[PDB]
Amino acid sequence: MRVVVIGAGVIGLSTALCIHERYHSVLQPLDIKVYADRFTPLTTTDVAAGLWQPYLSDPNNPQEADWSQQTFDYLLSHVHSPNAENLGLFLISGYNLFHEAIPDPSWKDTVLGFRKLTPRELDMFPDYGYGWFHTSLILEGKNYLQWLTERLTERGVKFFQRKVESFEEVAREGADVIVNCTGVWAGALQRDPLLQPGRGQIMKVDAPWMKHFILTHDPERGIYNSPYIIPGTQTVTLGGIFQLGNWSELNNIQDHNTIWEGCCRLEPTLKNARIIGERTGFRPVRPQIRLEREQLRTGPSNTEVIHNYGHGGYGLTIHWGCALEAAKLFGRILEEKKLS
Amino acid sequence: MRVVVIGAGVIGLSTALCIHERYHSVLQPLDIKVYADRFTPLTTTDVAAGLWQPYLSDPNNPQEADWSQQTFDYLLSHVHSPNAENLGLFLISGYNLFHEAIPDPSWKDTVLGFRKLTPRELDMFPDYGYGWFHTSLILEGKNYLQWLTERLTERGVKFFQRKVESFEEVAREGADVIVNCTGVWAGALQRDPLLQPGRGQIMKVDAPWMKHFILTHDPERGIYNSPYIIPGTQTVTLGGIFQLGNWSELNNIQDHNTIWEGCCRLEPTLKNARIIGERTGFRPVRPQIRLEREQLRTGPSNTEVIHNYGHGGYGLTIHWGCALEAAKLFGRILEEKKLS
Ligand SMILES: Cc1cc2nc3c(=O)[nH]c(=O)nc-3n(C[C@H](O)[C@H](O)[C@H](O)COP(=O)(O)OP(=O)(O)OC[C@H]3O[C@@H](n4cnc5c(N)ncnc54)[C@H](O)[C@@H]3O)c2cc1C
Ligand SMILES: Cc1cc2nc3c(=O)[nH]c(=O)nc-3n(C[C@H](O)[C@H](O)[C@H](O)COP(=O)(O)OP(=O)(O)OC[C@H]3O[C@@H](n4cnc5c(N)ncnc54)[C@H](O)[C@@H]3O)c2cc1C
Ligand SMILES: Nc1ccccc1C(=O)O
Ligand SMILES: Nc1ccccc1C(=O)O
Repeated sequence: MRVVVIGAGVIGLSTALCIHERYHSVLQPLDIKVYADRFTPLTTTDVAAGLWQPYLSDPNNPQEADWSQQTFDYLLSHVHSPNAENLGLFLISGYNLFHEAIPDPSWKDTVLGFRKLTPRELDMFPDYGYGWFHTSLILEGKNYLQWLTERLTERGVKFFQRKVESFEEVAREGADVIVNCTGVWAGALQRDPLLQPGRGQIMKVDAPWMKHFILTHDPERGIYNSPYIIPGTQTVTLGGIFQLGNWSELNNIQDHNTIWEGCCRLEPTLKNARIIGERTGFRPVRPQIRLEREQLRTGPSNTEVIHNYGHGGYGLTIHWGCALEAAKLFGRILEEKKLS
Repeated sequence: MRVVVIGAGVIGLSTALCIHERYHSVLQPLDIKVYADRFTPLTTTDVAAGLWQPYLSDPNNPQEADWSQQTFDYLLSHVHSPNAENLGLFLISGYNLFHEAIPDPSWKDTVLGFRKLTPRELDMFPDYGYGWFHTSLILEGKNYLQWLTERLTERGVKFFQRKVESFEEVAREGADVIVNCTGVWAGALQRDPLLQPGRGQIMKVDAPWMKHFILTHDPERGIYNSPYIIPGTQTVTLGGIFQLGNWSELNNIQDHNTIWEGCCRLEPTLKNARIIGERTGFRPVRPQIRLEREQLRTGPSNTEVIHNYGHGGYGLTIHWGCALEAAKLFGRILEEKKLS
């Protein structure tokens, strides 16, 4: 059986590994291949800080809460392993800050030690009057992609750089299954009007003394459109931009100013930080993740497509649960083709 | 009025600053001079991680509980100030780990969001069944010493490098008040059987992924004699060594192995960290801090001595309350000389 995974971000790579880790034994030849037009450092995944944190509001598909819970348990059980440094994984605590009181998130029991802030803590942030504190995880995109690439490579998975024009292009050349993990670009392979870019711009700064994350939220400006500071392993991420439907992959000087002014006000110690660089990325925004089978009938025998895209601002937060689900659907295909 | 401060660690310098800040406007010839045998890089302060945390068990002098509170509030009010970086001051959270239930310490309401560890947090630590979590502060000794020196310079305090044989010697040269801040070496000037060296050895490691402090405690082995990991601004401090009476200012290979093996069991990710260096210091251990006046009968007249030493393993934690106390005592000497 021939498998073609399109996409080399966290979704593409993690899905390919799961599939292989779960079916390499039971299957005759299991030939897996990855096609992507962009790799390891030029993907959306690369731009992400890698904070584990779902949206505050409840998901449209309750199944998404499980996928996140599963990703958190997976990562947590590997956090104190000697290899964690290479994945870019570690424990991190921090603030969520609000102007007004708001209900507890549904994930409050997934994170470590969830609590509300205390008056003395709130005094440090004059502009905010309510908030949370908890311990979570960071999975740094760049590093995790590299780790996944190495794991897959020693599993004899082959990588090809190419832009796919259509599913048929791939089916025509021999694929039995196609796993579609194309992110914000999925619309180019099949009409999906529900799918939109949530453009975001972030800054890398050098401020080793920052040990906590600080996320702020403001309903007037919307999700991830208010200042945030996220320490990485070497560098610190500064953000605050979420523009729906903007496809411009270019650092905008005015957005740069919004980041810098917003973050310095939150944390004045940043005034003396060193700016290492800036990048722009596209959040695959969709009312819910498209994780489903589609059979592509092409005359005699047809080929199987598994869609896995539309993880918006929570692809790292949820990837692993999604990969198991994709692996689960792949399994259904095997028994249908009678090969359990 | 000629003042002589002996000692250029955290106690000497801070005390110097307060006295100068509090009385320069009400005294016409207020002359201050610091004498020290060792400066800014080679003091015990330089070797301290700079974590704010008192001893678990209550202080002998209850006044010490207050001096700690004052220091914490002082430092807290300065954390989000643009200059905090210079001082090496910042917020940090972390774990205190025990093998059994232990009572809440006095200082539970001083630190930010104190709470007990939850079962899931304890699962990350196999050898420990109880613990706390909270947010505290780091004052990097090396950096603060450097800051203090700059403040004193611009205020016109003069520094001299010389080892003082006796108070008598200093009184002879015309000093009206001697401020005695001589650390563990205080007994060389005046017999003090209660003061003993608490030798300590630390390791600087590069492990930027460490965002929390981890302190372990073992009742058998004693205070600061179990592994600990404390992230600094650029570097991570590994320790776990407290030996009473030992005067050897030399790194011990066995002590080294003890630090390293203990800290790797606790946090396996360190196995991959690169070692920068290693230093030894002496905690000025005393049943309680000596902070008091003593009239020294030297000739026809008599010179005032303010002692301020014996801060054990909480010199950084407590330095600011102490310095204000020493300034308070300085105020009395002034009313009595009729010059208030
Ligand atoms: C600024 C920012 C910060 C973020 N922070 C976080 C965070 O802290 N935590 C979190 O959980 N999530 C975060 N996210 C979201 C997360 O990064 C994304 O949801 C995640 O990267 C999506 O995975 P993926 O599908 O993008 O893989 P992708 O990045 O989409 O991989 C895409 C690959 O597929 C290829 N491709 C696309 N179309 C085709 C085609 N037609 N033919 C061939 N190849 C194609 C591309 O060349 C590319 O190489 C953040 C996003 C942004 C923008
Ligand atoms: C390994 C380690 C880690 C620590 N970590 C922390 C921590 O995380 N938090 C915390 O609060 N505390 C900590 N401490 C405790 C803290 O470091 C000390 O209590 C503090 O440094 C004491 O200040 P000081 O009196 O030592 O100044 P000192 O370091 O003692 O300065 C003394 C100066 O006086 C001079 N002097 C002495 N005698 C004479 C003389 N006769 N003539 C002339 N000059 C003389 C010396 O040359 C020296 O320069 C730690 C200690 C150690 C050892
Ligand atoms: N996904 C996120 C998680 C935390 C902070 C920012 C983002 C962001 O997408 O900008
Ligand atoms: N004063 C301290 C605070 C925290 C951890 C260790 C120490 C120490 O003296 O070794």
